[PDB]
Amino acid sequence: GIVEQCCTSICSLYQLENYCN
Amino acid sequence: FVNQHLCGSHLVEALYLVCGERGXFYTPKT
Repeated sequence: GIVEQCCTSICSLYQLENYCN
Repeated sequence: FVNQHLCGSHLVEALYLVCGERGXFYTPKT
């Protein structure tokens, strides 16, 4: 999930915006 | 913005800031 994906690898604003949907 | 790894409160605020919306509405769906 999002917490693993963005804490184990980089998340830009262009990646983070997808997870608001 | 600048590229970084993000966790917990830092992560939930960063996705709220790009989205411009809170989520977690009346009768939560996620």
